[PDB]
Amino acid sequence: LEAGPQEFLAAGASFNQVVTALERMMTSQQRLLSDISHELRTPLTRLQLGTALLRRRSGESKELERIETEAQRLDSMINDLLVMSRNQQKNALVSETIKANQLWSEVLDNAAFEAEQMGKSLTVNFPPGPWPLYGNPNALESALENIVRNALRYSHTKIEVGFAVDKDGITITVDDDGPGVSPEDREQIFRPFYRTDEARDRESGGTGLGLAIVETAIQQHRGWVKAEDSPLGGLRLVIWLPLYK
Amino acid sequence: GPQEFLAAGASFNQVVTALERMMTSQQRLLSDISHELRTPLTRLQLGTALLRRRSGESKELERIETEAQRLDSMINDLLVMSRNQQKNALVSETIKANQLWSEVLDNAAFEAEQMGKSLTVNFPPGPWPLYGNPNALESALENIVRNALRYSHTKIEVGFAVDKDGITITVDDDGPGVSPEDREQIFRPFYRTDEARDRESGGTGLGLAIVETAIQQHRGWVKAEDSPLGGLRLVIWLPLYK
Ligand SMILES: Nc1ncnc2c1ncn2[C@@H]1O[C@H](COP(=O)(O)OP(=O)(O)NP(=O)(O)O)[C@@H](O)[C@H]1O
Ligand SMILES: Nc1ncnc2c1ncn2[C@@H]1O[C@H](COP(=O)(O)OP(=O)(O)NP(=O)(O)O)[C@@H](O)[C@H]1O
Ligand SMILES: [Mg+2]
Ligand SMILES: [Mg+2]
Repeated sequence: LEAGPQEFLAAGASFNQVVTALERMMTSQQRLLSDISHELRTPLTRLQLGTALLRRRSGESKELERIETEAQRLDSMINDLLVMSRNQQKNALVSETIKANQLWSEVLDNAAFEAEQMGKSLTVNFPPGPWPLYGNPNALESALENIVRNALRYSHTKIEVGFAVDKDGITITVDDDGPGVSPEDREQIFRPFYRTDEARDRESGGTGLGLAIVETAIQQHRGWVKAEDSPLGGLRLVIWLPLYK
Repeated sequence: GPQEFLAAGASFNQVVTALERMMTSQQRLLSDISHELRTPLTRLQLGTALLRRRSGESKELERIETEAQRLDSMINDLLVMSRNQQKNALVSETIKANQLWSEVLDNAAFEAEQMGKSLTVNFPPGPWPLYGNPNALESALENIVRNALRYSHTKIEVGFAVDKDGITITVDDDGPGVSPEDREQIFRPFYRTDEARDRESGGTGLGLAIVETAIQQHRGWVKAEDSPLGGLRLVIWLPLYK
């Protein structure tokens, strides 16, 4: 009931208070991570001046090449971590009651514009309705956007999005006709910085935070995410989220 | 009583796993990012080790190794404080100003030397007692002097002053200033002036936000002013310890 307490503040309090206290925790977690990310950049710049000065004095080396490319990996990862941190900030975390159609229509309309430009096709098999959800709108927008933007990239010609409602919740299914993901990699694709060796060769995306942002948002929103085989031949991503009443 | 828990027409068992997954989601993300950052660093460190084996010790290699060691500690912090953020940031120890900021200043001189610029410490910190989080206060000065190294044209100056009440750190640069209007704005998170957004396309704007936060949490103050050197003056004031 106190000053800076857990969700175990849940003992007595309403569900609503319970999630705002979680957001209180989350906002500081996001501040910790963005603060550590920002600071990691400075020993890295100094380290990089060190490698530069060494290459000047004793020239190129197998060992120096390793140190330089590892330092470069770190730089990219820290950059995408701050790109995320920038975005997750910029909007206070406030869970509100929001209707599925309002929440995701803009995402889908913008995805259609992007697809049109790429020369690919986006089909919405069944659109979202005024289905009541409870959560942070920006996190859930981002959750769908990451999944459809990934699909616009890895698809060969077509993308498909499909909504389904029930007394218990909403089921969002995204499909692509591009290459899939081997069944083994389907569990790992949700890990931060996990890219398949096939996508690592492409070099047209971030360090691999997209699906990590997705898994986190959806679990925090009392739902689930799954990667499956798509009937279109590529990847199927299924989001399930509960209904609020 | 008040609004109880509702996910769907689900079992208590499903309610508890949903609840566990919901609350531990951000912790797990942060510990997973820490593990993933650690592996290129461990590789980097084996590279430095293999180089020291082949061509021995060097001033340059020593720099690479100590900077790699700084990274290791911060990656460890992310992991350690991921789980418990209980009441935000709550650790503090007694530290002396000279110990706290000497490394920052020595490293700033190395960076300045590389940039072709000059750093002058008009008066250095002494054994002046402070009480707070050392990393926050290190970072607080480092951000201000690293800012001064970037935006200065040729010179940077750092000056310490002590009194019965507190410590006053003054940082100056001969580069462009900041219009009086933007001087309040510059401390906001992810904010950069339109002048810096031209010089460098976009970029982070967390530096002075980390500064304002750390100094306020440590019961002090920060100020942006006109510098006698023609650029920007940043003044940190922090209280002394009982
Ligand atoms: N539709 C898809 N088709 C094929 N592979 C995919 C698809 N979506 C995701 N993946 C794989 O899953 C990995 C992790 O997804 P993700 O987190 O979005 O990384 P990313 O898209 O490459 N980069 P980023 O999202 O910008 O950080 C990718 O690197 C791919 O290997
Ligand atoms: N010493 C300085 N001289 C001139 N302008 C400055 C100085 N320090 C900060 N500024 C301005 O204030 C803005 C915000 O400061 P800051 O938070 O440190 O961001 P940043 O230096 O651009 N990036 P970063 O510190 O790496 O996150 C900068 O983008 C500059 O426009
Ligand atoms: Mg992605
Ligand atoms: Mg800065």
